[PDB]
Amino acid sequence: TRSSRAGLQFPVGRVHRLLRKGNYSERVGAGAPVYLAAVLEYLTAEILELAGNAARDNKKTRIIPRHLQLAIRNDEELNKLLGRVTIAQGGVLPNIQAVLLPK
Amino acid sequence: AKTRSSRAGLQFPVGRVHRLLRKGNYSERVGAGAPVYLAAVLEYLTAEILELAGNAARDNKKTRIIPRHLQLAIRNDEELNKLLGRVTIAQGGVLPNIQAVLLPK
Amino acid sequence: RDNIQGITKPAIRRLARRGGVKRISGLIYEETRGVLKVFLENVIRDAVTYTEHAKRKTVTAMDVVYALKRQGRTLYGFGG
Amino acid sequence: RDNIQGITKPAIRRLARRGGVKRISGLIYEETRGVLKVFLENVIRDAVTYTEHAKRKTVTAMDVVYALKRQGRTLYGFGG
Amino acid sequence: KPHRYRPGTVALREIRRYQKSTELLIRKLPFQRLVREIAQDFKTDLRFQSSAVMALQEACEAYLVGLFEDTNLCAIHAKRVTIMPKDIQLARRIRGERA
Amino acid sequence: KPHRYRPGTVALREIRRYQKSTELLIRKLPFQRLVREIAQDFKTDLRFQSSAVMALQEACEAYLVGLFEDTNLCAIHAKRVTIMPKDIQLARRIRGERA
Amino acid sequence: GKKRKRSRKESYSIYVYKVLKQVHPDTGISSKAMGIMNSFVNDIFERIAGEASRLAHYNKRSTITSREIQTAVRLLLPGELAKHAVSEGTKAVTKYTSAK
Amino acid sequence: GKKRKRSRKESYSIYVYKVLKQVHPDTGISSKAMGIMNSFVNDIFERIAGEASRLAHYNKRSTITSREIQTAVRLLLPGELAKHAVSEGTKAVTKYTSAK
Ligand SMILES: [Ca+2]
Repeated sequence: TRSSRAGLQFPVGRVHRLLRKGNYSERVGAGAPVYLAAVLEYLTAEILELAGNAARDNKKTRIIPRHLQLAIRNDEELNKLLGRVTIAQGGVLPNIQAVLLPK
Repeated sequence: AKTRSSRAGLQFPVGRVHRLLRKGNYSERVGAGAPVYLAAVLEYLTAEILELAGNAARDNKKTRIIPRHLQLAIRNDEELNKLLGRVTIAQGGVLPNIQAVLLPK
Repeated sequence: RDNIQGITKPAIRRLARRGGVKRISGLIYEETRGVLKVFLENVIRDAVTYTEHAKRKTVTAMDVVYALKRQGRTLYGFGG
Repeated sequence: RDNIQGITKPAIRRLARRGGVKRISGLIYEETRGVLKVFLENVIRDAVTYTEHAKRKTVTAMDVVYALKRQGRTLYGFGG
Repeated sequence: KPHRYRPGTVALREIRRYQKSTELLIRKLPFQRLVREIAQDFKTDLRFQSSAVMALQEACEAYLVGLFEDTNLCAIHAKRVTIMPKDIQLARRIRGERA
Repeated sequence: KPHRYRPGTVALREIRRYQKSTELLIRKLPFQRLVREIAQDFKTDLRFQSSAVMALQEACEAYLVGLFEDTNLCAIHAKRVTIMPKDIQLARRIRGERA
Repeated sequence: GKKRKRSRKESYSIYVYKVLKQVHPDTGISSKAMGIMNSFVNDIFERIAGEASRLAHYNKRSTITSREIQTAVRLLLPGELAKHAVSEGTKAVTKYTSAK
Repeated sequence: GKKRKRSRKESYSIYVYKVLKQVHPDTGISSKAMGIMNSFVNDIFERIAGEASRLAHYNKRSTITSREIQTAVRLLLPGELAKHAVSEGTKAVTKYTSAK
């Protein structure tokens, strides 16, 4: 398989089929879908790693929306990548303005 | 031979628009009615800006539209201001607007 | 009467709690209702457009998702 | 050289005036230079990115128009 | 010995609680009827997948929570701890929601 | 006696003047040198179309003018007439430009 | 004169002019103002086309028809602007079909 | 009755599980959470492909290649995230080109 040859879990042919069919261009390079996939995988891998650690910290073997939300919003870069995205059933980071606390 | 523009009663180039659609990666296929519809919309909008931009010129005692005139026209119309809310018109300047609290008493 | 009043003062208080607010003017509860109605107006308008365009009488989740993306408020988890 | 000082105090005051500002803190001027610089870095980085992808050694106005559109700050009148 | 918490103390407990949770904070039915009520004004006899109304709520709640965060800063910025309608109005003005 | 306007009266004149006009208010050369200077961090020995620098300037000044509007509203909101760094910062925080 | 033709650069400006003389016959237009009108037409072309492209894509269709353009237009323009733009697009299609 | 209605609504979820199992063998993921991951992948698919489309279109090129994907990734991702995304993309195209 193409995904196997490239060292990747994400489907290289699916991505290549989605590029042609997605009205992006007339023609698609054979390097393209390998590269896009690999990136898509890498990003997926980065969030799961962190959300998994958020699940491990709550004594859960299963990642839930909150765990993804906590992974994304405590990491500066992911937070910025998904700044204009809402994560369903994600909630917010515990954060109370300093002047609102007692002395 | 007479143009698709003349059949549709338009100034904007229906043929050009149809090619741009075919050549712009929007879909595999394009209906005949599409470029006619679009061209007309672009002409309407254009006409609506030029009507208002002309008025701003005439009111400035000028014969030719400039960037300011467009800007004035656009921002003084609630709808156009919405449509072009995230658009910057170069050499446009801003609407005169001094906040009331900053004025003397 | 208005379904808008079904968004109660206590629900509003909870929302503003999640947004870290400690103290809340009485006036806010109407003000909020205003904003919320305008929010829904805008999102639902565009969703139903997608519905009317699909020749359906049933608004799918996807209809809302495309409407929320257009309005700059992308939404994850509902068939994105 | 060291050109950010070339964004003078008076030129900052002029922009602020067009923005309707009447009174201006002494601390505003360095603060504004920071913002202006941050703004330019971002716009230019994407411009330059476009230039490099086109294999050119000269930034075009399109590079900048395309960069500006990428920052949700569309510009009309430079071939946009 | 009747116990009493000072004004602000329970509010502070509520904040802490609600930030920790993820469950939707508007009652679902009054919300659903409001979505249906507003949907009529564009098209009559409209049906809604349950997931569609849930998306709309998840959406409505995130946006409003977010707006409260921005509003809260506007209040604090004016040396207050109480949010007011003008705080919401400045926020939406700066966000580019209203003129 | 030598004539003198009171503090605030010329500030308002300057407003009326610049809001009426459309010309760029930063001096073109110091700006161009700044554009070239920043551009070096990313790639050296870069040329610029002249229009690209003008585009960059048109865009900078429209950004900053606009930002000063929002800033002026934030100062007014805290019952002040003077803009301060915290006004700019809040404006930007609400716009989403800054965390 | 001098050799080599300068390479073609498409614009809408002759059509901006033509619309200008319907609406304000005794009114001209500056160089940079036309650059703006161009940048405008191209902006709205892109917006409308893109949305129609998506509409077609969501409902699993290969073909952008006048229908897609209308729906996109209803999504993109504000109230009164959309009505008129819908009228004129409809007029234009109706008129074009009957002149075959 | 067999009632044949395998509608076959595609998804990345099998590959998300496959990557999850690599980075954490002994944890899993709820259906909603998996929905968020699917939204995520699709979101970012579109952003890169759409940015890659523009590159090609700006440069009068009919073919999106891995060069257009890389530039897109540089534009779209923040500093560190981009660096690694570039690294893994580069590595992948290298390794693919060596095999068969
Ligand atoms: Ca990892």
